[PDB]
Amino acid sequence: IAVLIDELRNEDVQLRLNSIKKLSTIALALGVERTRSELLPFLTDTIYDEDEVLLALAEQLGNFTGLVGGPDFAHCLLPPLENLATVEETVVRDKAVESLRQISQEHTPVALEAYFVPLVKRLASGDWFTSRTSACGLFSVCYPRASNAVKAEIRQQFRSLCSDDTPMVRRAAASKLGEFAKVLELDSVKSEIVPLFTSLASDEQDSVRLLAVEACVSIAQLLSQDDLETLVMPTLRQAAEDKSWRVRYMVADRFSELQKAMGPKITLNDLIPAFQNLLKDCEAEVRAAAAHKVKELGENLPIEDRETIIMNQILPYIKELVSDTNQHVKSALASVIMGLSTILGKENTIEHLLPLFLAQLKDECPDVRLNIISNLDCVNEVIGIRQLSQSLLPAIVELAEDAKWRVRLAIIEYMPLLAGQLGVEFFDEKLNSLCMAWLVDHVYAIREAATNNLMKLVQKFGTEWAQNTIVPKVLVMANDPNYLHRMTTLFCINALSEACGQEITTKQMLPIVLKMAGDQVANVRFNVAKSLQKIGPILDTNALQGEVKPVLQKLGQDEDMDVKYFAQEAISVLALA
Amino acid sequence: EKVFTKELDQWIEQLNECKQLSESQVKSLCEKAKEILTKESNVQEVRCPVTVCGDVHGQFHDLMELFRIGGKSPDTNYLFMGDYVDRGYYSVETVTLLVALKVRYRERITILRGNHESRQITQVYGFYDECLRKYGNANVWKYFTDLFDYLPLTALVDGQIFCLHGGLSPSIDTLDHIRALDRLQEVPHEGPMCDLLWSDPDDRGGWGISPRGAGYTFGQDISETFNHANGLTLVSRAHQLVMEGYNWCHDRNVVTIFSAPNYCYRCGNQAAIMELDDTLKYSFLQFDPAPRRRRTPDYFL
Amino acid sequence: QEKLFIQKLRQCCVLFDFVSDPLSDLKWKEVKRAALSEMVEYITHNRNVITEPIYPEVVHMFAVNMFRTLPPSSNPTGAEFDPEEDEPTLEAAWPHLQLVYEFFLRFLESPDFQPNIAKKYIDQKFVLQLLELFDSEDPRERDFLKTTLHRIYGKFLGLRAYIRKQINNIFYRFIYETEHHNGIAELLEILGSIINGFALPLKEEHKIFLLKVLLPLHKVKSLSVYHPQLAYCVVQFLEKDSTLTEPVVMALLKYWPKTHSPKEVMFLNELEEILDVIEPSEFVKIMEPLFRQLAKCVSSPHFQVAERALYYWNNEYIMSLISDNAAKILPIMFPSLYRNSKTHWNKTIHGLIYNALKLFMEMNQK
Ligand SMILES: [Mn+2]
Ligand SMILES: [Mn+2]
Repeated sequence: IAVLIDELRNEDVQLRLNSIKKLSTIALALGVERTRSELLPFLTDTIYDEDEVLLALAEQLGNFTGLVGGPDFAHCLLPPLENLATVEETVVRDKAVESLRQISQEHTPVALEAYFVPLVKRLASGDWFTSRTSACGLFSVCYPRASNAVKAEIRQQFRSLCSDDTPMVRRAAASKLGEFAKVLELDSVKSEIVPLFTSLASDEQDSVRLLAVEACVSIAQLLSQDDLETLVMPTLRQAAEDKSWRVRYMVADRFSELQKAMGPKITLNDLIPAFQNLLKDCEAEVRAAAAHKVKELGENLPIEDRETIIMNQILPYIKELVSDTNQHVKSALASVIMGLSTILGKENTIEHLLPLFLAQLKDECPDVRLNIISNLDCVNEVIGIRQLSQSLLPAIVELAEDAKWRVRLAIIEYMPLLAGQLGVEFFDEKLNSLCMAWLVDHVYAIREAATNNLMKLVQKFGTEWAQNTIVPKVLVMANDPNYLHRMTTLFCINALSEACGQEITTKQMLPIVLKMAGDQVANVRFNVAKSLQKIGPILDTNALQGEVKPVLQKLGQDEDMDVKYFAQEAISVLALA
Repeated sequence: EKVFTKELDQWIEQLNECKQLSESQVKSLCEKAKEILTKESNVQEVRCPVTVCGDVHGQFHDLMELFRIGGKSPDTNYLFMGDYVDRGYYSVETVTLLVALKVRYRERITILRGNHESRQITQVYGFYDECLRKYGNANVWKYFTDLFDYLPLTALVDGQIFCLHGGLSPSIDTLDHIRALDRLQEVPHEGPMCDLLWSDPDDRGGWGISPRGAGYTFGQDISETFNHANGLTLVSRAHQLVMEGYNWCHDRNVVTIFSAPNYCYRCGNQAAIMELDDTLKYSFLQFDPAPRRRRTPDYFL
Repeated sequence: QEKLFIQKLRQCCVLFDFVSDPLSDLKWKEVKRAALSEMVEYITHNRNVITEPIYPEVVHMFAVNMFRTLPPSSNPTGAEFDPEEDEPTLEAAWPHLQLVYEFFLRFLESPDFQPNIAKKYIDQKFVLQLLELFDSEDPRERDFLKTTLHRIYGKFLGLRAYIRKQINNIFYRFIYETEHHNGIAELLEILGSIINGFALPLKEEHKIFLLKVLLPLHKVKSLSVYHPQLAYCVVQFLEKDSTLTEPVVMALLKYWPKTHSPKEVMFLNELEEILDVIEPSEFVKIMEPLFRQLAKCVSSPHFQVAERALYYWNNEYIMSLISDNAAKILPIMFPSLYRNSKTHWNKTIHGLIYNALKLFMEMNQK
């Protein structure tokens, strides 16, 4: 208990870490007065320690705001916290800066203007870059609760940090530029922040230019619309054509939030051309990001010009990117191409997107096909079931037996929608063969998806059609010599039992399952045990006791211990005993 | 008592989400699995319906991908040749899940020793470092290697298929010899067990120094002689990486199956597994890797 | 005369897109390659032909042809992928870039070249772009960058402080921000050369450079890629000054890996390399801390680490060092070594432990 204060000075690393973890308890025992008077100064004098002990201590000192008697004496934590911010390692530096940001809220405004602001002035003036990097993340939290002169001093310090010759400090300043500009008043933003943003966006290293572009969205959000064309728009246009591919990638990634922040008028004149250039960029990653963000840009376009702007300036580039050499660009475009069908309308979809859809359906890239099939419900709703069946259905049936199993999984998981839209008669005439053949597929996941699809179809089309059409084919699939297909039949019976009703289940499903119980393979035997446990409640007690009881009893005597255990579980859960 | 069975079911369910267990949990799991593994002969009889799987090398997401193709581990009989601890960023979860499956369902799944399943190979590769990172000590590593010491060397499917991770050995002549070998030891650097796990098939027509540090290379004639003497019709192995994932060699007298797709995350090989039905008609299922989506300092301890 | 040299320099200034299509402009590419080779043959043979006005032309040609935004990392980045196993992706226009590198090397190494004039044409910006270019995956390009940077450092004395400074920020960014880089080995070789070129009264700038750049460099997981180069630079720095052996060792002990075994072997290899240079007086300062860590490493179940730890006992100089310090050294090595001496899954390690115990007992008996 009281020994932990001496254990803090023990040489052992792990014991020191444990005592740092117990620091909260020790300090609770000490009391606010003795903790502040003795423990806190002790930490500052002995701060030098292994980086792991430093990081753990910085995390622990976070909840000390109350253990120091409250905000009246929260300043006692400012000297220990500052030393942790100096530590060269990054992870401890981030914990220290987070702790200081949390503590800044507790301090009274006079405390901030008298204690916290000098601390960050000292951190910003530290000789080592770490001090300046830590200080870069503190101007935002303490700025609003200070006075005008202090605010001007804080601004000057931030300007000095931005104009630092150290690349890493400039990187940190560019990272925190948006957060600092949020708290800053708009009049100051126009006069002081904008020059800093322009300077950072023209930095020698692209690692700073990308962060400047990243903060550009917050800068645009803060300012009013009329100021963008004169203060930020030239800066962003210069960044859209920047040599480094990384700046162009950062522009593409945040393009949706950017145009939304700029509004419609800025987008039609200064951004649509930039997106066109960005879509056809030399670098593949930039093209992939732009193709990913195409649906969001097309969705946030002004209503008056959306259709025209997509038709003329966007659609040809989408057509070109459809046949792009790189696979990632095609996969990214295929994931959000279906989103533009609702926007464009039925006639425009069948006139332009359908050819592209067909082209992407036959593409050799598995990811492209998977992405295209996943969002086909949008096109189904846009153009109706008739046009989809006239155009997409051959592609659907072709992909139903594709080599890649995941594509088959996607199309099978989407099939019930088609079955519902086309009606039961059409599914029986044309699609039933495919659904029935999906059961004997070599991939277990396809078989499970087919079983779920069967459950969905018989619950959609009722029990009668199920018994007329699907029940026989499945109950005949049992004879297959391969045990995997016997497992498939048992799984299908399990899924169909809930929907078929008690009468149909007891009449046809039960005899097949009882016959399978006598199968030579143990795997099918205990699977039968599982099936009887699952479909047990549906059947009435009379039929249960009459038939399944001596069957589960016979199975309980099987040589396989798995069959025994599963038969016991089934006989216990159903209380048949 | 079924309470431990239910606890094992919970452990398997947790591991299916790539969440490793605790030190005590894995220790108890390995202690339980050793009891059933030490009761297994060097060559294990296998029922006719069984799906044989090659090396997985701790690629856990690809292992879940494999389980999707073949089937649920309890539902479908599975046979793992070896090498499920190295060259993987999720080796611990993979190996502990395999061991949990083996103890929960001894009949439905059998695991076979690989060349990688030895202290030296596991240490020179990332498994020891992985255990250190995920548990902060070598206790779990020690338990796992002690269990690996009890793994069988070979399995026999209905007497017609011979399942061994590595290859045939010059010292070994007939299966009776393999039964004689004492497998409760770390892979001998040189010897019959070493060659059994380190050998490779080749077209040089004779025993020859393997390019690998240990073992020899068996010619087509050697394989044919071994099958004729032992009455075997096919030998399945997984030690050699095959870009195809499945390979027919020595006039279809030997087959190399690699079940680790995108090996080392860099090979980009399409993996494959073997499935044997009641009529032992062999069929190969090939699959591709599962889709995928500041660090702590190395001196933090 | 020089007019045709200038015209050919502008001719080779035109970049060609080898990546998009190798066949595209195949004749234009071969003509450019032959012209480059001709300009190489001309500068290598002709003498007293490097005039002043061609300096901006050649530096601008190198800038246009070489300074560029590197392609995205071909090899995947993450803990799943071993940096040592990274496949070295080549650059498609290598038949041209390699000739540009050769021409630049010949131009800087030409006897007619004078630093006092080119120091205006080659400024801090050129050096910054050159250092940025070090991130390329192609090993041959990295080697050419290494040799041209060494020549530029040996020739331009004015930029040496800036060149050293820019190396630091890349290294800082590498240690603290990205942990991903490919040029470290070449940069460390250049430093190894610069350290050998240092003066005896080491400036405080170099002292903090060693302690706050080369030492934290070890903490990153990619050390294996370039560890021999870092070892050489640290040993060379200790060869220059004996007093800072204590801090280097104390910083190495602080950054001693606990989760990586390959990195534990390398820190030890590096420590053995350092111990060959340690002074008897400088050894007194670190005799206890270093041997406590080594005793811990001997007990490590990992055989390779334990092997390297026990390999220290074959160094006679280290025995000579610990002979005068055995009094404070045996009490800490003896317990762990005797505990590990009971058994080890590796027989070779057991034999090495027995040999170490026998030598330790015979060299001094307590
Ligand atoms: Mn392998
Ligand atoms: Mn192997």
